[PDB]
Amino acid sequence: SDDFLWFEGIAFPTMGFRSETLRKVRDEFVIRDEDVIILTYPKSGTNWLAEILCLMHSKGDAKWIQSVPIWERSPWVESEIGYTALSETESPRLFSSHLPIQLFPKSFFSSKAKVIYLMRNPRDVLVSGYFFWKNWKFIKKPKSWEEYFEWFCQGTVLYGSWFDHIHGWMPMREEKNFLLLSYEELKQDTGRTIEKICQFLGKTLEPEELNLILKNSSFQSMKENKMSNYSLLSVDYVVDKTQLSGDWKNHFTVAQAEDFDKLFQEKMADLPRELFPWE
Ligand SMILES: C[C@]12CC[C@H](O)C[C@@H]1CC[C@@H]1[C@@H]2CC[C@]2(C)C(=O)CC[C@@H]12
Repeated sequence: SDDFLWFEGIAFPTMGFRSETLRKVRDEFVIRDEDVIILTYPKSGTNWLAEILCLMHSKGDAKWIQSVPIWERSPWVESEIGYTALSETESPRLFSSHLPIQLFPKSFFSSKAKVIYLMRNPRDVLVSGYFFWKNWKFIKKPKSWEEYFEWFCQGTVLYGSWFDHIHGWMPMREEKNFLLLSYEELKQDTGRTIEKICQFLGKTLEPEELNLILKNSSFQSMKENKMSNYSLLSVDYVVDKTQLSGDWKNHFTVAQAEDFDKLFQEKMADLPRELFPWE
């Protein structure tokens, strides 16, 4: 039946989600000014950012971060457990969300809460997305990477158009409660970033703590996490236990990348070029 949980014109996973809830989230859910949400189009960096911040509160000690699945560390409001937990939870609070602007709880535009929106080069999101979602149980699947490429360049995928999703919050980049990051700068120099974060979030830590943090927060340490990699995720969620590679240039065919360039051009043309590190 459909193969996707359609809500408000947007594809959602069947398992672990619920329309009533996606609504119990927009015209019902209550956001506090002392809340933290990592805003991300799926497969853009959430897990990392999540760990980083998680490290903040733990001030380096990766003990916690290690023995707790991220969905628990930073729940997804939109999701059942996410909502279920988030609500029966004490403040302050931190959570993730892939929701496009228009689906985000209205109670946020009133409050002053702090939201971080880590944006990532779409081409790499397309790839990572592909492999990941093709191994996700109970949802339409592309018969071919050429097909997934088609789906993505039209939005016809989970959580809608990445273009859309971006165009949606960019106009909100200037608020004092919205910090816009990007994959590039989170990798090409994890230092700055962490600064802007603790800064924007309004926090400081010992030097020997910012030390311990930096350690457990660089790519390696990250792409080596048995939590930030899901690991022990119900086999019902994934089609293959092992699947649990490469840069978008190792995946985009020359024509594709080409077509995809005329795409970003036309589509993003109404925005500041400076807005995208990646070429
Ligand atoms: C797909 C995803 C949100 C899009 C992410 O960047 C990839 C994440 C994998 C783990 C999923 C999560 C949505 C909510 C789920 C379904 C849960 O509640 C437990 C497993 C969770």
